[PDB]
Amino acid sequence: AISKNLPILKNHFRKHWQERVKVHFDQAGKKVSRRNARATRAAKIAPRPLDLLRPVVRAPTVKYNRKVRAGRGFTLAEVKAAGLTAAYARTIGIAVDHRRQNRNQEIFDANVQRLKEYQSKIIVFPRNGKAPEAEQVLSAAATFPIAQPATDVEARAVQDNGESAFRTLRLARSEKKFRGIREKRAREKAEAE
Amino acid sequence: TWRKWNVKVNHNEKRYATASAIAATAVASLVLARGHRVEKIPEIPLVVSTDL
Amino acid sequence: TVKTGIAIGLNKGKKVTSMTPAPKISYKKGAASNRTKFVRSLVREIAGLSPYERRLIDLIRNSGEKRARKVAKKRLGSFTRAKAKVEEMNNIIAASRRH
Amino acid sequence: GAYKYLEELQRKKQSDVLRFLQRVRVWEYRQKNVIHRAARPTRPDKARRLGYKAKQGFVIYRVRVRRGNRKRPVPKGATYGKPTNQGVNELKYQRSLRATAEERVGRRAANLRVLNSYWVNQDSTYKYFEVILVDPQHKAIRRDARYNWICDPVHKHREARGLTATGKKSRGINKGHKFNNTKAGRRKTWKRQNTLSLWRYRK
Amino acid sequence: PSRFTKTRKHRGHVSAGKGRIGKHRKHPGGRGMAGGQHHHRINMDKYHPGYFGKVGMRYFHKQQAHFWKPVLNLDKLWTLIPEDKRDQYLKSASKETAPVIDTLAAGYGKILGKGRIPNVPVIVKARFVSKLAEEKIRAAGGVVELIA
RNA sequence: GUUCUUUGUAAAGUGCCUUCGAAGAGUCGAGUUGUUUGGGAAUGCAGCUCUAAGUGGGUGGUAAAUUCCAUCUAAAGCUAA
RNA sequence: UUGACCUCAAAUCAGGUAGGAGUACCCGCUGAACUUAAGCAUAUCAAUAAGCGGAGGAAAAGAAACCAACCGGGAUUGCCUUAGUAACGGCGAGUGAAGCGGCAAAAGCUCAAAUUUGAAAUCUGGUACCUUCGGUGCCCGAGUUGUAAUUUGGAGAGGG
Repeated sequence: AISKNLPILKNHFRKHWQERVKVHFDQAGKKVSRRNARATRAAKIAPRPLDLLRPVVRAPTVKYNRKVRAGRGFTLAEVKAAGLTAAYARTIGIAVDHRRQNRNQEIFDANVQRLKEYQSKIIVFPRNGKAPEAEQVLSAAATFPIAQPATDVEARAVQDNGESAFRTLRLARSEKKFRGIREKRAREKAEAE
Repeated sequence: TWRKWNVKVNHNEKRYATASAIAATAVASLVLARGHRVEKIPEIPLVVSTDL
Repeated sequence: TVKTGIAIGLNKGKKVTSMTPAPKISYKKGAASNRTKFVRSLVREIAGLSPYERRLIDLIRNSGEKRARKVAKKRLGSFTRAKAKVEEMNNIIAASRRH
Repeated sequence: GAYKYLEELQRKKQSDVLRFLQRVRVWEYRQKNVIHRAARPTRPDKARRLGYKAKQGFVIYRVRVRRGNRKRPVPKGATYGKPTNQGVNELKYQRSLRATAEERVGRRAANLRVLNSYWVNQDSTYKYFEVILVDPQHKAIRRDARYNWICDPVHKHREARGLTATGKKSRGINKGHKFNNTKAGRRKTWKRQNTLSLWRYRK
Repeated sequence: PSRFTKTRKHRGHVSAGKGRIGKHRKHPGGRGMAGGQHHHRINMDKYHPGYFGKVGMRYFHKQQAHFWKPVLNLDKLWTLIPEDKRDQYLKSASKETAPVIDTLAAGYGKILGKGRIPNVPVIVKARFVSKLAEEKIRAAGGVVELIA
């Protein structure tokens, strides 16, 4: 059973796995269905852009915090800052997320400017039925793409103030480690006299 | 049914053979040996007008 | 919290212009009303005390509050609910035979 | 509004006024049948916050069930297996007693739909529950679009599939890491992670 | 291709390459990792040292993204700069026009001092740096700006 | 695309100031027992026992006390792809 | 004596509804052993087969008492990945997720908790008529032990 040097394998096939094997033969078949579903939908949702406009959002989790990402909705405070109501915005194609807030000015002003550019690129048709048709653009994300912000510039000047860039890391890590016991030093001697 | 049917091929190697197959449509040494009857034609490659 | 701009330390993180957004109304689920204060006071005057609450008030007056919290922690779930119930029992006897 | 006063009063279950009514009502409910029709809800404020309305088509039933554990049948105590499965007297019946009360009512009144249920009284041997039932064939429920969703046939025997309030609690359907095993269905989640997914171009 | 297998070459031979005394059976020595401490110990030790037992401390609910810190040596430090602009910074080494390299955008967490860099002032923006990685950068006239 | 009916001193949306702002109980939670889970001083569930609070409560993957912070608003319900 | 109210009955009362089949897929209950560990009892097979109850064209889940510790994400589901990883286990055999990230698809909502109190404004049924998946009028009944309207926390209401 164990011989002839080999890495120890962990193959989880001790149950009735053959009864639950799913082979995706319909990968080509379902792809045609999605394109067919997208085509028959767009005719029913005449010339709306087939998707709602979604804001720019910074990811959590520092592995991903350096990137911006398309979010869910335009953050009710942002909708009022753009000059329209939330209930009206949902009928124009502006997705609204009521459960998220704004604690970043750069993200807030980018989303407000995103909404201003959207209202300047739409043709809202009256309820009467005049219909001056405005032949469909199939994507609202390809028209207003998500772009990474420009943090810094290409070239600057060398500013060497003399902090060595590593003692700062060693000191900051040390003062956090010994923060808790040093507040007790200020408490064990404050009670004197 | 879960036998392997489709075979994965590297994209660069897939284009490598396609470029070699276009270069196989060069001088009729390969074309005559491939069974095509191209002895009494002007030249290889044959370039015709766009009106086709 | 003002960030320091470095990846470690106490206030680690990039410096960002804060916005102090509007507080949510769902956060104010603790304080209910003046009317709910009126109703809850009326029901306790009607329903009176419960059998375990009668034992607690007989231990605060006799065996102090330290031993009463031990019984309240055994009766109620956690120790934090015991401290709030004993102080609640304290206000009943402070309004019973003080003045 | 008087419903605020009853709601606060119903939480004083060990007060003298409630425990006297508890002892009187536990006797009255025991003299009647196991399943019997209730003319009006015992707790109007508890019923109306569970979806009950005071009009034609809303029916209240009172049902009692036997308390305790579930004894495995296993005649003469023999299980014929490993010693890990020899327990007979400490099995706990993963469905709640309130769910059993709903299921017994839903078989007697098979023409109705179970909406919700609530605890009314209990003793050593019996736990008493009151179940709210609606009539899907009554025109007051077929109209009044706030309640016509129950008439659409996907809601047939909700309490028999664990779709009620006590049914989803027993199935553990909530959000978060504490319900990773049971948040989209225990058998569907297990089948999802025990399925060997193979594509045309093997990954 | 089954036509290139040794089963086709074993047609006509009785034992099919399994021997007449061995008599190939279902599981002569057990199933899977059976007997790693009883009759496969000579194979477990000698080619798998350390398999049995525990050494470390447990870590409940480990998130691998918490320990995300890709390293970038001082070897390259310039593939992050596009090749078109790389040469015009190398032959024009001077301050007040030092290139700013944000290693975080490239997908790196810590800078390590393995390689040797040309004597060009370079502005580096990184989350973490090694001790002597900073020394080689400062010796070339550059600085490291700590970011988050 | 056309056509017939005016719903209505109706309904709806937005600004400022002022007073309020009701929100689910044998339930949460706790002990114990059984079962279950990768969940490990106890993940979920259920039986029994105890039984809440209102600037409160739950959660923050090691049990406890103390002091903060962050995050949601349970014990009611509907809904396409 | 008479007329109500409450509760509980009766009728081949007026009008309806439930059963059974199918059950590939779905929602639950119940629940093994062969087998593996070269024995075997925990474990494994397996939260599986068999048994039982209940649906649909999908079902279920679903608009956070969530994930997170971040420069914060933002209903549910599925795929790729996380990952054979954290962890569990005679720490043996074996078992084994989840957050982030990319994509498919995208949709949000309302009851309880309020005095309409200058008017129960609500609804079933019967009957008559009509443009009949219903509408109008009239008459009994349901209902104040609360049916409508307004409000659902993202708020909102009383007011000016």
